[PDB]
Amino acid sequence: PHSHPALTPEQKKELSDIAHRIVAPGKGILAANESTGSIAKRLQSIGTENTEENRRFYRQLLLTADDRVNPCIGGVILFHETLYQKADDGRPFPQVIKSKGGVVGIKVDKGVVPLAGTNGETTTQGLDGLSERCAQYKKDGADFAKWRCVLKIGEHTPSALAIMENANVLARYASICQQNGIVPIVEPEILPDGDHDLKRCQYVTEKVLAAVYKALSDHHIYLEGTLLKPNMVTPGHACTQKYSHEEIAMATVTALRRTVPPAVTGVTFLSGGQSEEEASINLNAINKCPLLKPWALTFSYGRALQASALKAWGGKKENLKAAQEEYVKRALANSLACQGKYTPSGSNHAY
Amino acid sequence: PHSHPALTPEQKKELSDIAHRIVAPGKGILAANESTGSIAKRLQSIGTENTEENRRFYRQLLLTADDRVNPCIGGVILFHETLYQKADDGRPFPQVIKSKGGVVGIKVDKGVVPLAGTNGETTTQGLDGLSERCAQYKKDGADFAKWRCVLKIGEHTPSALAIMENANVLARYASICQQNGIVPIVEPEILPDGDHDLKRCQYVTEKVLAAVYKALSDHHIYLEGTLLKPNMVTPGHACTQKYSHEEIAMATVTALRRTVPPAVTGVTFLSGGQSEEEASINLNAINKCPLLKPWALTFSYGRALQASALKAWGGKKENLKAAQEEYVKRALANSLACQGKYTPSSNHAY
Amino acid sequence: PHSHPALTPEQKKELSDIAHRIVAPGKGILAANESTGSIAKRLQSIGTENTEENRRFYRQLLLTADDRVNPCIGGVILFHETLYQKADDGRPFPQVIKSKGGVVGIKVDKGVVPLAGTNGETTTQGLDGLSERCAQYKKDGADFAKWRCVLKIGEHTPSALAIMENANVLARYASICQQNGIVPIVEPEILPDGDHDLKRCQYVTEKVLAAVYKALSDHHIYLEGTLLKPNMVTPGHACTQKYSHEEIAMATVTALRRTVPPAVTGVTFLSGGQSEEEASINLNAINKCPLLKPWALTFSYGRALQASALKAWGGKKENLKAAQEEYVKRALANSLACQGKYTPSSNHAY
Amino acid sequence: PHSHPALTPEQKKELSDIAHRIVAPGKGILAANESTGSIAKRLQSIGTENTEENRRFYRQLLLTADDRVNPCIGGVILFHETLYQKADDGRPFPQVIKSKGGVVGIKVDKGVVPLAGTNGETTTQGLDGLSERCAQYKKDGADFAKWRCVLKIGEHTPSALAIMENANVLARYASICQQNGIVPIVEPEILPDGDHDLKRCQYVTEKVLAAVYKALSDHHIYLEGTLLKPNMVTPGHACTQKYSHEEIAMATVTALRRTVPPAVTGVTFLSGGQSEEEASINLNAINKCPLLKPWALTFSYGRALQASALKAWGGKKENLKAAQEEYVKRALANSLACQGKYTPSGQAGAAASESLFISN
Repeated sequence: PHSHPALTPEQKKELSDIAHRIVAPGKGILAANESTGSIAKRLQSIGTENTEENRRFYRQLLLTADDRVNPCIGGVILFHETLYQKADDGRPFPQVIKSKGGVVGIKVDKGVVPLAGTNGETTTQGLDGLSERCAQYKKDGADFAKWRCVLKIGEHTPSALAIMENANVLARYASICQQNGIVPIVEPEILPDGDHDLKRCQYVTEKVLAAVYKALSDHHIYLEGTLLKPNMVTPGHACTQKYSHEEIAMATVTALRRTVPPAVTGVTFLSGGQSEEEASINLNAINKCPLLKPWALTFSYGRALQASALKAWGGKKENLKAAQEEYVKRALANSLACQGKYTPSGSNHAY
Repeated sequence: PHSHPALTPEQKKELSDIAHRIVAPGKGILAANESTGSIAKRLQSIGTENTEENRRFYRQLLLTADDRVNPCIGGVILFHETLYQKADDGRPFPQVIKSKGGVVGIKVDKGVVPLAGTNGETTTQGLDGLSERCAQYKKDGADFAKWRCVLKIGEHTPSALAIMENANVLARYASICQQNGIVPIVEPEILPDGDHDLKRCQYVTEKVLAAVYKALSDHHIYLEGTLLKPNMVTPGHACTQKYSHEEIAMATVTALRRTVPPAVTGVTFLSGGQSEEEASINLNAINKCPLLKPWALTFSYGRALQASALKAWGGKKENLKAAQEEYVKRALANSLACQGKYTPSSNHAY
Repeated sequence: PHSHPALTPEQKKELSDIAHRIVAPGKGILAANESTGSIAKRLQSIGTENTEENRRFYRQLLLTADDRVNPCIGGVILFHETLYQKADDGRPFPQVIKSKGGVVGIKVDKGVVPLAGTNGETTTQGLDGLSERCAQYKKDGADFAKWRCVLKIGEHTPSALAIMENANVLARYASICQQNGIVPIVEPEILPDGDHDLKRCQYVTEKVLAAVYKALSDHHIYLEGTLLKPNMVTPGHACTQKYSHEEIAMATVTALRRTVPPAVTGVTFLSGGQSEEEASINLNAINKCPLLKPWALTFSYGRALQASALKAWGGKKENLKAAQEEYVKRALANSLACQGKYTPSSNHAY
Repeated sequence: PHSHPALTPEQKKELSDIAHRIVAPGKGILAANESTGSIAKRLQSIGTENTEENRRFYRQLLLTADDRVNPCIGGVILFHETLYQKADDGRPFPQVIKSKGGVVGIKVDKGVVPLAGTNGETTTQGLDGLSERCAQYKKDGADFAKWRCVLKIGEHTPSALAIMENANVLARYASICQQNGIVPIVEPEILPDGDHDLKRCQYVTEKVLAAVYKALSDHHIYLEGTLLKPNMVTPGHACTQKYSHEEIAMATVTALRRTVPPAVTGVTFLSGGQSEEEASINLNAINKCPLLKPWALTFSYGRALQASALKAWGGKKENLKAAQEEYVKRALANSLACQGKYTPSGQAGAAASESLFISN
């Protein structure tokens, strides 16, 4: 019942200011933190060798897009490797990102691990030496981080243990980050896999987020200095019943309104497999939803921002312009979407 | 991880509509649910015998004030006895309240009890047969209820047990209420007793509300069909350090923003021993706080709406008009306060 | 992190002494606490009008059984009504029970209530005014009490809410009891209904008991002054796989060993629908189980001690001695069973 | 509410068999898993240079004591470095340990880290890549592991958060260990630091253990395949009120009886700064405590088994036999203590009476 301030007023101000700049009106996040193993399949989808130079060239392609993306990109999440690479002109990538008005982010978790005694459920590791890593990343230009936990809707999942454990590890990660001037993006992703319907996803999301915020509270997390990266509430991939973007928006916004304290600076949705256009339309519908929303509702897209660019590039240098144009187009669409101003041209009691 | 809908879309609508009517813009709650015991000292101070007729008369005095209070009062909380009494014109009090555009509320808890193994901490009882009681109160005109839990800031309080237990019982009470079409006002009051400062009260308030909402989630409570009746965040009653109404407002709004989901329809502050003017001024500063507030921030005052009316009445029938006049003045003042339109005459530090 | 003794050394000794007397070697509990409604079916099966007189006579029949039951019965659980009734010779039933060497117990819960948002799950009510009731019961002869929570094994049950809520209410009941010199029998019954197998029951029993004891710890419960009344670990009633009594014993003892602290004075198993002979044979196997058991493993049988007696009686006073003989036989059988001396004539797999 | 067996019957048998061998009647654990930074002051006190060779030598001194310790030592906890060192004869230490009938253990936690927002409280790290580390350690001779969590008694500690977080990480560590055939020793140490009395320590120990076992249940831990390494229940090191060995034993056994499920195979007490003689005497009293104890109550001493040895060695190779003799003496005494058959005479020596307490 006694307070022992985890953060000073100055530390809180820095964390809060960073969080707000990332999700400022019209801005979202480019999630380009795919690891070597993760970026492997993506590079082969266009028949390109998975070398460090090709990964540098590709990341450079996205980060050096023209000034049209500047007002669209509030932040860029990078993988460790990319944080220390440089553009052709010799500029460190984080410098490139900042010069264009973006805040630099760094993925810091070390992947999921199986939870014994569960039906294929996992938790996420990466807390060991995390404080030292955050201190170093901060010094090297990063101001926010990302940690991904994965939950799955199934027969007996997410289980009580999976929910409690993932919620608890996120809080620890958030706690260590804030001690080092790093704004933590809390990502409790509920996979869309399965034949469950919209209300099932909404129910689970509601229970997951309630657990997440109780954990953050127990660990004394400064919410104004954090961001939330949740899945949108949608039916399962194999769901037979069809839903409109308006229903997906209502279910998503309702789930958030029932669990996310208004103190949380912003919600940056993951695209989780949605097509580029689908992810944009949904985000737009979410922002159009006729319910009060006390936090910024924007994007933190990986696939939803890179699909076309990757394809347009094909691993050929001559395609650089064509590839960047594709990325710029998605950046613009989503910039409008997080403001509910997107257009193809450019009963809540039932929830 | 499986849903078994506690409420149908129809029941949700009913609860949500009720909650919104109670806290509609510029409206607040008159808490006149004092038991014979708590009202005892009130009437005693004014040398008035605590009879059933005197209590009926006094309640009548408040409930029948002129229409000027209509836009100020969204709801009135009554004690069992009063829910079944009638005004001089034969009109039962619930009807009197409704005809004035107010929703009828009923106190349902059965008081605090001691938690063994704690330093004077308590939990609250009253769950036994609560479902049948709610169904009957609903039939008799009540659309919302009140249940009060009490927590205290001390050397070792509130303890983990007290927070968890009080949070859990509030959830049980809320669950049973919603099953009977009654909007539950969740009241986790943290007493102002003690010499702790503003930051301490904010800390404890944040921890208690986080516990309350996690409990309500575990029990499948429909937040849109509930109201929150918390203490404002203020320094202890005996704190040597002094603060401004703006600091109290900032502390209060910050604590709420960090713990109360936007889905909660409204927050109805208890006065907790504050003077009538102080309660209105703080409520005003709260609504003027330069932070986003996704819920109505109004009042559910007992003492802060009756202090002057009770003294003006003095137990004399010929002082009826004068007594009501004082109540109206406080109703008007607070109606303006919950909108930030009342005039008596660096948030990172929180 | 700071202690505020819920009990004094004297209060502890009293509770521990009572708890130990009830489960002394060779002794068990006769659960005769059926309410008018729960005993209705039983009386109907024998075409006997459910009147206070017939109930009084039936209870008298059991309580006045000959001295052979004395070393078999350490305690007797009564329903409120019976605690205040007298034998034909005028002796109050509590006095009759005590004159035969038994401790008097009383049921104090007020039945189960539905938990909104769950698949037919429940919690139990009865805390309101419990302290006052316990003090009164203590004064009137009772030294221990019983409170029944009910959980069910199903596709989604018991849920996290049900397990948590039932464990918490059991802890509240336990605390209140100990504050009044009453030994609480904690009964978290997991129904045998369903087609689940033995390992499913064991898993669920382990999870429920782990929850029960964490709750008792959180509420500062003096374990040495309590008793546990759990279900034995068995397959569901509709399960098609067959098991031996040795397997039921191994699963039951393994589950208890993994969750019940050694400090718990005793485990008094409910018969939960098992026949008289089955309940005795299982209790026997449980006591002969190779594993080390730090607590007494006896009975707290209702149906398993009355089946044959109720039938031999048929509501006919002429069958008094025939009926009592049946009860006496089961009392003797179970006394031997709780010692592993009854005869009707790879633990890593758990 | 549905089961998904974390372990097969075979895995359970292997884990249970290991746990029982470590705490078999009369047997205890030698805790020699001090890190270079930890064993630094130890070697410093005896003017011994903290080199890898000196550490290797000192560990060999303990591990190669004569056969009299065989019946006394059920297990030996080692530090990563030592697990891969060899004795003068070329034999890997794990083999030396096994040849003497002991089980090899390995310390796997990566130390304590501060819990933000608390009054100097910590949690412990070391879960990253623990699964792979355990599989490797297993292949290299280790059959059990140790992970240390540290809690402190104070005005506001241990806090609800510290208790919950530490109990949770211990459970994660135990879950990963059991998945790799490694028996985890759960160590939730409540420091003796402070002026609190006996009942205060008992109260805190009871709350901490209840939290630890609830977490272990939540994480589906096989208790029979685990060991508990707790602090004995004693007054604070600065407490004015004095207590007898019988009272300490009573408080300790009572705390354990109210929280530790009978399924737990054994409790291996940490000496926590107690002198060698004090640790042995208390363990003896604990085993003679009248109350029923469904689990083996033995030792897992670090300081309490090495105090006299270190002093007798002094870094001098010529004092090998002298040093080992002191170790053997403490091992024999504790072997009897964990059987409630220890009765000091007066020859222990001033080194076995010195307070091995170290503030934090």
